[PDB]
This record gives sequence, C-alpha cells and structure tokens, in this order.
Amino acid sequence: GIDHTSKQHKRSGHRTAPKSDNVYLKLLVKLYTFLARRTDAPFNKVVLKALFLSKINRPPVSVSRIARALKQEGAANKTVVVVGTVTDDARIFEFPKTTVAALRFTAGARAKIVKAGGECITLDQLAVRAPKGQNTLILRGPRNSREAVRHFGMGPHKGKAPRILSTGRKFERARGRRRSKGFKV
Amino acid sequence: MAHFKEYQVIGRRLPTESVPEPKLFRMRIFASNEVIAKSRYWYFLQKLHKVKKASGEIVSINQINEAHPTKVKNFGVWVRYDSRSGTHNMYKEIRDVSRVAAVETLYQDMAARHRARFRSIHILKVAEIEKTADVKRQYVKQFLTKDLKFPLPHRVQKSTKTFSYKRPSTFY
Amino acid sequence: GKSHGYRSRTRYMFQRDFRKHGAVHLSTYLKVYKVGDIVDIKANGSIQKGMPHKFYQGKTGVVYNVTKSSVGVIINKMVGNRYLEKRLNLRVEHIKHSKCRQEFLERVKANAAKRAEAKAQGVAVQLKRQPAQPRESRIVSTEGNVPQTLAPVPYETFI
Amino acid sequence: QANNFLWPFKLSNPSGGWGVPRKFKHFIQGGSFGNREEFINKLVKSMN
Amino acid sequence: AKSKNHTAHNQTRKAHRNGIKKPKTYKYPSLKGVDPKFRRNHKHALHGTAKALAAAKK
RNA sequence: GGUUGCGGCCAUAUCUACCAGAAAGCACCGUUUCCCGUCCGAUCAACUGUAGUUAAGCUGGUAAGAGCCUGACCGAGUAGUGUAGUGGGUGACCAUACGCGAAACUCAGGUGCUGCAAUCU
RNA sequence: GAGAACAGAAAUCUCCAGUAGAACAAAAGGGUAAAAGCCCCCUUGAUUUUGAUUUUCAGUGUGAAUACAAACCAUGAAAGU
RNA sequence: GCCCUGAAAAUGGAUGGCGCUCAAGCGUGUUACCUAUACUCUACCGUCAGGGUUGAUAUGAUGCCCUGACGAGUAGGCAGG
RNA sequence: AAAUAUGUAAGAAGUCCUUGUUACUUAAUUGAACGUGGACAUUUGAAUGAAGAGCUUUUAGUGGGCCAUUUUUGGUAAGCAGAACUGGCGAUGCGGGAUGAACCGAACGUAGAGUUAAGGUGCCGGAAUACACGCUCAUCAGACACCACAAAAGGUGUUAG
RNA sequence: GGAAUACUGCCAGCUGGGACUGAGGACUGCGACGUAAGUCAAGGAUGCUGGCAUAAUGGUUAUAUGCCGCCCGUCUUGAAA
RNA sequence: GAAAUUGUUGAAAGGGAAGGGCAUUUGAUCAGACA
Ligand SMILES: [Mg+2]
Ligand SMILES: [Mg+2]
Ligand SMILES: [Mg+2]
Ligand SMILES: [Mg+2]
Ligand SMILES: [Mg+2]
Ligand SMILES: [Mg+2]
Ligand SMILES: [Mg+2]
Ligand SMILES: [Mg+2]
Ligand SMILES: [Mg+2]
Ligand SMILES: [Mg+2]
Ligand SMILES: [Mg+2]
Ligand SMILES: [Mg+2]
Ligand SMILES: [Mg+2]
Ligand SMILES: [Mg+2]
Ligand SMILES: [Mg+2]
Ligand SMILES: [Mg+2]
Ligand SMILES: [Mg+2]
Ligand SMILES: [Mg+2]
Ligand SMILES: [Mg+2]
Ligand SMILES: [Mg+2]
Ligand SMILES: [Mg+2]
Ligand SMILES: [Mg+2]
Ligand SMILES: [Mg+2]
Ligand SMILES: [Mg+2]
Ligand SMILES: [Mg+2]
Ligand SMILES: [Mg+2]
Ligand SMILES: [Mg+2]
Ligand SMILES: [Mg+2]
Ligand SMILES: [Mg+2]
Ligand SMILES: [Mg+2]
Ligand SMILES: [Mg+2]
Ligand SMILES: [Mg+2]
Ligand SMILES: [Mg+2]
Ligand SMILES: [Mg+2]
Ligand SMILES: [Mg+2]
Ligand SMILES: [Mg+2]
Ligand SMILES: [Mg+2]
Ligand SMILES: [Mg+2]
Ligand SMILES: [Mg+2]
Ligand SMILES: [Mg+2]
Ligand SMILES: [Mg+2]
Ligand SMILES: [Mg+2]
Ligand SMILES: [Mg+2]
Ligand SMILES: [Mg+2]
Ligand SMILES: [Mg+2]
Ligand SMILES: [Mg+2]
Ligand SMILES: [Mg+2]
Ligand SMILES: [Mg+2]
Ligand SMILES: [Mg+2]
Ligand SMILES: [Mg+2]
Ligand SMILES: [Mg+2]
Ligand SMILES: [Mg+2]
Ligand SMILES: [Mg+2]
Ligand SMILES: [Mg+2]
Ligand SMILES: [Mg+2]
Ligand SMILES: [Mg+2]
Ligand SMILES: [Mg+2]
Ligand SMILES: [Mg+2]
Ligand SMILES: [Mg+2]
Ligand SMILES: [Mg+2]
Ligand SMILES: [Mg+2]
Ligand SMILES: [Mg+2]
Ligand SMILES: [Mg+2]
Ligand SMILES: [Mg+2]
Ligand SMILES: [Mg+2]
Ligand SMILES: [Mg+2]
Repeated sequence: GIDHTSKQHKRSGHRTAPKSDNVYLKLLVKLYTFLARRTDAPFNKVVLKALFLSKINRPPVSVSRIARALKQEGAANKTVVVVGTVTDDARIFEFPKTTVAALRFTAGARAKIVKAGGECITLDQLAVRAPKGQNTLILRGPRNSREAVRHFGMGPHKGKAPRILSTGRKFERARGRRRSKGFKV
Repeated sequence: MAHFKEYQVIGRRLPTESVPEPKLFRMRIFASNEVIAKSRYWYFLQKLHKVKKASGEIVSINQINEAHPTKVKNFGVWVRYDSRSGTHNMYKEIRDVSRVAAVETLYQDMAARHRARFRSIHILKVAEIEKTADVKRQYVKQFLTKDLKFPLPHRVQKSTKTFSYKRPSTFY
Repeated sequence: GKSHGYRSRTRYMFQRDFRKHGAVHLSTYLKVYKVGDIVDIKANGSIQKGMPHKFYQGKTGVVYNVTKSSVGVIINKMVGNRYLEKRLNLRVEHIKHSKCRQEFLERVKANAAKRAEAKAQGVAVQLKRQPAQPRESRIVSTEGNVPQTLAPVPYETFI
Repeated sequence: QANNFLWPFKLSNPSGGWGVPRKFKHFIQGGSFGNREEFINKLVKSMN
Repeated sequence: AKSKNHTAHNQTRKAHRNGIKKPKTYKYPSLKGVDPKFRRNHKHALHGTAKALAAAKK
C-alpha cells in the first residue's frame, strides 16, 4: 500500500465546459477552446473559462462601469469585452464611442452604446477581429453585490443581516441587539 | 552473535582548539562484522572514559588474524556476566586452534550453561596459557596426558534412504 | 468540585526567582518599545496590574501599540485547528525585547558587507547558511601518542 | 535537483532473503534496520 | 448509567485533516484598539501628506 | 589612582574578626534668633563653618574565615529519559540497540566591575 | 539576648541582634521592607461618558479583570499615583 | 543453570492433535527451504490528472489519440446507470 | 535541575541614503507614525518535501465508544472504574498467533510470473528426521511474545562458577 | 625471504539449464555493425513443422476429490451466539 | 394457469444435517469457428 499524502481520485474542481445547455454557447466555446489551444495568447485562455461561468459568477457589467473603465489613462480606444450581459444605466449622462464585445446587451444598453455611435460585437466577431485579443479591455461585474452574500458569515459581532422575512421594529431588534435588552450581538 | 572475527579498534575524542591531538585508545573486539565491532567499542568506551560516539571518532579498524591457525592451544578465558539475580566474574579454559574459535564456543557455553545471551556477557581477557600445568580446569587437562588415545564407541551412520535391508551395526 | 480561575495552576510560574525578589531594577523601565518590536513575554509576579494570563507565559509576539505604562502585544493563539489573533495589554515589567532576531539582523548587516566586499572585487560570494557538513579526511599521528589498550573491568562491590 | 529528478526507486524484496529471522531490530542486533554501512550494497543489489 | 466523562482522543486527528491553518498575515494590519490620541493625529497627518502629494501633480 | 553627587548590573558588592588610610571630600561635630517637628533640637528644621576629631562612618588590606561567583574528561557518560524487539524474568523488575543527558560530590581559581559631572598632593 | 521599684512564666521602660522566621478581613498559593506590613495627615477615582482587550468561549452571554480615549476630582514640593 | 520437592476439585481431554528423550525438549550459533489480497515486472478494468486533435471530401467534439499515478470501507454524501 | 514535549525568528511586506506631513509628542522640526526621491536581485540569504496554493457557500451522518504500548488516579484486586499522548478496533478483509474484534505482518480493482513478511519446515501440513556446541531423565518432564498463571522455602540429582 | 590461498569487493568478462509473458499493428525515434551496399537482437514475436477440423479444445451442468466456508436481518464497544 | 407444496417417471448422490468458494477428473449437454 501507499501511505498517501493527498486525497486520491480528486476532481480538480474547475468547470470544464459550461453547465449551460445552449448550442450557441457551446459553439462560442468550440471557437475559443480552439483559439486557446493554438494561440498562446492569455486572453483566449481567460475567455474560455469565463464562458463556463455560472450566472452568479457572471454579474452584469453596466454601461456606466464600461464608460468609467475607458477613462483609464491610455485606454479610451480599447474594445471592452464582457463575458456576460451588459446593462443600461440612466445615471450616466454622456457616453463614449468604443466597441463593446459581449454575450448579451440589454435593449437599453445596446441602444445607449449605438446612440453614441459605438458598436456592439458578439464574442465571435470579437474573435475574428482580435484572435490574440489585441487591444481588448476585459471587465467583470460586482460578484459580491449579490443580496445573498449579505447573509454569509452570520454570527456574533460579524454584522451581517439576519435571514429574515418581515422586517420592522419587533423583528429581531431586542434581546441581543441592544445593550438594554440582555446584551448586544 | 555469530561467527567472530577479532578487531583492533582505535578511537579518540574529537579534537579541539585547546586539545588538538587527544589521546587514542585501543580495544580488541570479537564481533561478526566491523559494524558491530565499532558499536561494541563505543559501548565499553563510554563505560570507561567520558566520551560517546557523538563527540568522538573511530580512527582505525583492523582485523587481527590468528598467529598460528593450525596450532592447538590451551586458552584461559576470563568473563564478566549477568545472571537473572546478579552479576558475576568467572574464569573458563578453552582448548582450540585460534582465539576466534575459542570465543565462538565460550558464548556457546555461557549460553548453554548459564543461559547467558550475548548482550549479557563481557570478555575480560583471552590469553594463551603457555606452560601446561598452569592449565587448571580438568576437562582440559584430560587432553594433555601423553600418548592420548580413545575409541569412539557405538558408531551411528546416517542412512540416506528411508528403508534399509540390513540391520545396522555400530562397530568402529 | 473543580476550580479554574484566572491564575490557577500558576504556583511556580509567577513565583519570583531565588534571591531575586523586590523592586524591579530600573532598566526594565528605561527600555523603549516601538510598534513592530518582537517581544518575549514572562510574568513578574510582583507586578499584579497589567499582567499576562498564564497561557501567554513563555510566548513571543509583536508590538502593535504603545501607551503610557504599557504596550499592546499581538499573539497568534491556536484554538481549534486554527489560529486567532489575540491582543495583549501588558505593562512593561512583563515584556522584554526578543533576541529571536539578533542573529538574523546581525547576519543581514554582514551579508551586505561580504557582498559589497565581493562584488567590487571580482564576485564569488556563497552567503546562504549550510548545515554541519560531515568532516573530511585526516591523518592522525602516533608520534607522541601510541594507542593505549583498554579492556572491560570485572564486577566489584565497594559499599 | 539531480536527486529530486530521480523518482523514488522501486525495489523488489531481496532475492537471497534478509539474512536474519526478524527484520525489525537494528542491524547491529541481528536485525535489518538502521545504518548497516557498506553492507547496504549487498542488500540493494539483491532487491534491485 | 454512568458513561465516559471526557477525552481528547482522536481530537488532533480531526484538527489535522483540514489541518491547523497557518495564521495568515497581512501587510497593513488594522489599528484596532490602537491609542485614540495617536490615531486622531495620524489622521490629520495622512490628510496633509496626501494633499502634498496632490500638489505634486498640479 | 582618591573622593564626592547622580547612577547601571545588584554578594567577586554580603557577613565575622583585626589592622591601615596622605591630600582633598564626605563625616562626626557647635548652636537655637528665625521657618519647622518632637514626651526628648536624638531624629527631623534652621544658623555657623566658626569652636574640635579621624574615634566612629567611609575607603582599603589581612583570614588553610562563613557566604557568594567562576571552572574542570572531579564525580558521570552515572541518575533520569525519546526511540526498538515475538529481548531476559513467575513476578518485581532487568539487560541490550540508536540517541539526549543531570544534580550532589570532589578539586582548582576568584572576592566588585563600571557610566556622567565636580574635585584632589 | 541582656538590662530596670512593686513585677511573678505573662504588665510598662531600654539597648542589641533580627531576609521577614510577621502582618496584609477570609481558603490556599503567589506577592511585598525607606513596602504592599505599623502610626499619622489630607480625602471620595467605590465618580462621569461610551468603545477595545484577556480568562471561561461557540472565540455567544454572564462574572471578573486589563490598557487606553473624553471628563471632573483627590492627594503630593513634585515626578506621579 | 536444567531437573526434583514445595504443587488440592469437581463429565473424559488436551504443548492445536499424534507423538517425541545425544528430541520432535531448553540456551545459542550457521545455512537452506516453505508461503499473504504486501513488494518487483507484465496484461486487462475503472478513477483522477497532464498533453495532442475541427482541415475538408464519411460514421460518435459529451468524441478520437498519447502519457502518468491511484483502487479497503460502516454511517453518510454525490455520480453514472 | 533534565529527556520528551513547547513560543518566535531564518528578508522584496527586506536592508541602507536623502528629507515631506500632523491638531500627537519634544526644551527644540526634537520624536512618533505615514510618506515622496535614490543604492543592491535570485547563494535573495538553512534543510527536506510539495499530484500546487488560497478562498466561499451549503448540507449528511455523529454527538453510548472500546482496545494496545507507554505515562497515570481510585481500589487488595478485577475480563474493575477514571484521565494523558500516539497507534488501533469500531468501519476491514488478507498472511501469522490451532481457536479469538483490538497482538504480529500486511491494509484489498480482475489476473500471470517472481520475491518476501510475521510465522514455520518429524507426521498431521507446503518446507532440512539440516548442520553445530552445551544442558536436561521428571513413578504428574518440557516445549515460544500478548496467552490462557504459580510463590516463599528446600535437594549429597546434575552442570558450570 | 618469496609464493599461494581464504575472505570481501569489482568487471559496460564469457557461458549452460528452466519457467511465465509476446501488449502493440504502415512508416516516423535513439542507436549498433559494416570501407561500402547493406545489415541488426536498436520506439512490444516471428520463422519453420505437425495433428484435429470435432464435442478434439471450450462453455454449461450434476457428481467426485483437495483445501477452505457458522444464519441472515438488527440494536450494540462487541453476535454464529 | 406462476410459486410454496404434491404424485408418477428418468438420472444422480448420501458412514451424526444440507446448501456454498477456488480448482480439476468423470458423465451428460451445447454454442462458435473451420473451409
Ligand atoms: Mg442594495
Ligand atoms: Mg453588552
Ligand atoms: Mg594475535
Ligand atoms: Mg481542584
Ligand atoms: Mg529585599
Ligand atoms: Mg486592583
Ligand atoms: Mg541471488
Ligand atoms: Mg529461493
Ligand atoms: Mg542461491
Ligand atoms: Mg521466527
Ligand atoms: Mg532481481
Ligand atoms: Mg444516565
Ligand atoms: Mg461503563
Ligand atoms: Mg458521552
Ligand atoms: Mg583631613
Ligand atoms: Mg522652640
Ligand atoms: Mg544637634
Ligand atoms: Mg537638619
Ligand atoms: Mg581609624
Ligand atoms: Mg557616607
Ligand atoms: Mg571562603
Ligand atoms: Mg529511556
Ligand atoms: Mg512493533
Ligand atoms: Mg516488552
Ligand atoms: Mg540501571
Ligand atoms: Mg494569603
Ligand atoms: Mg521608599
Ligand atoms: Mg461599587
Ligand atoms: Mg444566551
Ligand atoms: Mg496450554
Ligand atoms: Mg507440534
Ligand atoms: Mg534449538
Ligand atoms: Mg494480486
Ligand atoms: Mg503494477
Ligand atoms: Mg472503493
Ligand atoms: Mg478511500
Ligand atoms: Mg518544534
Ligand atoms: Mg522539491
Ligand atoms: Mg505540482
Ligand atoms: Mg455539517
Ligand atoms: Mg451537524
Ligand atoms: Mg447535531
Ligand atoms: Mg445516541
Ligand atoms: Mg498498536
Ligand atoms: Mg456502531
Ligand atoms: Mg484491519
Ligand atoms: Mg487465518
Ligand atoms: Mg495460542
Ligand atoms: Mg492431525
Ligand atoms: Mg511436507
Ligand atoms: Mg539443507
Ligand atoms: Mg516475556
Ligand atoms: Mg528456587
Ligand atoms: Mg542445584
Ligand atoms: Mg502481437
Ligand atoms: Mg499484437
Ligand atoms: Mg468426425
Ligand atoms: Mg460443434
Ligand atoms: Mg477427435
Ligand atoms: Mg454441485
Ligand atoms: Mg473448516
Ligand atoms: Mg435489533
Ligand atoms: Mg450489551
Ligand atoms: Mg383453466
Ligand atoms: Mg443428474
Ligand atoms: Mg465447477
């Protein structure tokens, strides 16, 4: 036998295709695992993985988060890639030109982009123009802005929000939530 | 412990700045191999001086061969041993043809008569009893009487097949 | 039934060192601490205020704070299968600067030297540490020192 | 680097046997374990 | 019926599966419970130097 | 080198007996109007530095001195101890193998080192 | 220990030795000598505000405790506490 | 040291049984020999891992090809059927 | 005053120079903290290993334990009761100890060839009625760890001292 | 004085007997021998010969024989109980 | 028109249970492949 020093038959724990069942998604993956095998360009390698990402690890990048990234020094002409949906954002009043390459554009976003005379490209059109991902600026959305993660790590002195249905005074604000009622948190 | 060789072992207290060239001690050691021999050396040495292997060095190991390996000899043997209930000095006499044969059967004898295993025995001295009549134990003296002869009565020949067609005979 | 108060089990831990009771000598107070200093901890039983708990006796930690009569020491204490961060408010009588680093610091200062001393000569350095190598060959002489031969000794009783 | 490159050798049990009737005492005590010095080649060869 | 009272048996086996995690270290730890007089000044200090490294890019 | 004032390490500085100490300094020492404290100007306060003394303090040296400090293959690789065996022994216990290793003992050497400022034949 | 009328084993007075062999509410163990013990003097910080920390720990609560911040005070020539 | 005495229990009975006495017993040594799901080499299965391969004009891209290591299992989890 | 255990440290989050910030702090631009600018690369600072490392969520069963060596408390003691560290059994078959949860050896995919472990080799039964030196004769001999018990005390039996 | 020999160790010295295996399926590599052309035991067996062409080999089955094998389910520290 | 369970017929085995595992003999029985 072998004094093992490591758990045997361990799965690497990384998605290795998407769990998604979409033809088109699978084709984009067909495209990119080819590019990733034959182009030593790191970008293709990153994109291939992002396609496997479940909906949660794909938060929506906004058009305003897009516009900001372009105010990066020396970055205003880059084509931003977003492996996920791209949402609109009325809060920005002035939007740049550029070229966003993404999985989905909401109606409002694709308009705002095109209204200022930009381009909305699908990832495969992106490939044909930038097979080594040249001149691309990859953005990801806020993963930990999810409502769920509020409640992660709930316990004393952690400050994390009860899993609670109804809220108001007299919903979990008394004994153990204030010095004058037993104790606090 | 097996079939012994005799070794001169030499060791000496690892040198130091204020004492380069420490003093060098020798032991003759009956062991079956040089590895056991070096062990035994350190064993008795820490029983005599302030050293241990850690802080000391074996300097030279050499097998000593019998001087006259086909000369019959009367060996006086001195031993320290542990019994179940105490420890005991003791003198035996062994007749053989080399100090190495002699120590083989001593260990044999000590084991057979006193139930002494190797761990529990200490050779004090083995030396050739030169002049007969300084031989003291009878079971040896017996074999010095002039013109010695004896029969070897009741001969048992080993059969090589299971069955025999004769009925044997122990004439000899 | 059982008892488990704060200084329980500490009879000889906090106890005072033979012939060394009394005032603490003044240098214990002239010593000076800054954040990041590594300190070893040992309780002075004569100083009851601001005293480490026994678990931190014998323990080494890093300074994180300095107050009028005290320093704050962080220690990692492992509770469970995990360490947690502990902050200790100690009075200066229970802390001393650690030497646990003096060999490092001395070695860096020197490693910087042997390097400059090398570099601006013609390289060849070798300044990592190395374990005890086994020793080399050697010729021991007999001249003045022939081997003395010992044997083992008989049983005796002196008593 | 040279020695780590070498994957741990995998010997068979000794052909001649072990010497000894019990392995788990020290060489010096008639056993098999420990430093047995130059007698390591006799063994390893019988297992290689 | 009485029953066992206490043991540590098997407890370090358990602690070692996932293994006594080394304590984890950060550059820039927290000032938690650091002297407030110090911390108050430290504030206005950092304000100033920041401002003087905004001056640097005027 | 001495001595003072403030020290650091806090007996190689402590303890017992005895002798020696130039110069300066400390000291003992004189006084009771004043601030001040006492049963008591002994302590403590003040005033003189004058009227006196090395007696004590202090400093140093002596002692097969007590103590304390150091060292050593002195005792001892001893006691004890991590590790091994389908080792011994009815047991109590004990050897052995690879390691770590005391304390007492005994013998020798020692008996304050030193920082800042002032002062001194 | 040695000394002083009544005065004795033990009253009160003095000197010498005294590493704590005493005392410090209480159990016991730590600790302490120009004090932490004994006598005296002045006092209320045993107060106000709200956090951090250590023990027990789930790193919850409670008890107890620690070092600071912001007050107002006490004492002391003062450093301080 | 071995042996003997010290040495008393209940159905007939256990060095495992037979039986063994210069042992087939006790102490010790030296060889050889027997045989585990263990070790070495090899085939096949499965698991995990690392490579390679969309180029049409034929058949699985969850595919095809190369290479390496690993395989006990209650309660229990998950997976492919 | 040990041995075994035990805290920290062995660098880029490092070392050195220059001299900014503040309401803290100093007699003092003195310090303290945080910085800007500059000097030095993998012998960049011990060993060995590393089927990589870090991180997050959620949930089962479990919450009667028992054994062995060593340390160890109560008890005359217990196949008794209670702790310490590890290794086990529980959850596990395989070879050995005739037998047997826990001892020894060794941990398991389906198989061939080899070699071994622990344990054996008169016959049961694979394997020397092998070699070698002693010892032992029992009118209740003895015969292999855990283990299935024997003691004080004696023998002019015999052995060696 | 001069040899031998034992013992231990080395040889990329030669050489006999015996057993199991023969995965892979054009070529591709690293080589070896040769003046050369070639050849080879160098990234996994081929050559030659015979017998049968069927219950012969093989499967299934019943029996016999060697060694082995306790009744499952369960609760339990522990069940063939 | 299953099973437990039964009668008959045929074949086998059986010294205090039977059934099971590895393996082969023996009987019975059978697929494939040859060309
Ligand atoms: Mg929100
Ligand atoms: Mg509270
Ligand atoms: Mg000779
Ligand atoms: Mg108690
Ligand atoms: Mg004192
Ligand atoms: Mg208090
Ligand atoms: Mg061989
Ligand atoms: Mg063989
Ligand atoms: Mg052979
Ligand atoms: Mg054996
Ligand atoms: Mg081989
Ligand atoms: Mg109950
Ligand atoms: Mg119970
Ligand atoms: Mg319980
Ligand atoms: Mg004078
Ligand atoms: Mg008056
Ligand atoms: Mg006066
Ligand atoms: Mg005065
Ligand atoms: Mg005088
Ligand atoms: Mg004086
Ligand atoms: Mg003296
Ligand atoms: Mg030990
Ligand atoms: Mg073992
Ligand atoms: Mg034992
Ligand atoms: Mg002893
Ligand atoms: Mg008390
Ligand atoms: Mg005082
Ligand atoms: Mg109160
Ligand atoms: Mg509660
Ligand atoms: Mg029996
Ligand atoms: Mg038998
Ligand atoms: Mg025998
Ligand atoms: Mg197998
Ligand atoms: Mg294999
Ligand atoms: Mg499995
Ligand atoms: Mg497993
Ligand atoms: Mg350690
Ligand atoms: Mg490595
Ligand atoms: Mg790796
Ligand atoms: Mg859970
Ligand atoms: Mg749970
Ligand atoms: Mg639960
Ligand atoms: Mg339960
Ligand atoms: Mg065990
Ligand atoms: Mg259970
Ligand atoms: Mg098992
Ligand atoms: Mg078995
Ligand atoms: Mg048995
Ligand atoms: Mg039989
Ligand atoms: Mg046989
Ligand atoms: Mg033979
Ligand atoms: Mg025994
Ligand atoms: Mg007897
Ligand atoms: Mg006798
Ligand atoms: Mg083939
Ligand atoms: Mg083939
Ligand atoms: Mg035919
Ligand atoms: Mg046919
Ligand atoms: Mg035929
Ligand atoms: Mg059948
Ligand atoms: Mg059976
Ligand atoms: Mg049940
Ligand atoms: Mg029960
Ligand atoms: Mg009908
Ligand atoms: Mg039939
Ligand atoms: Mg069959």
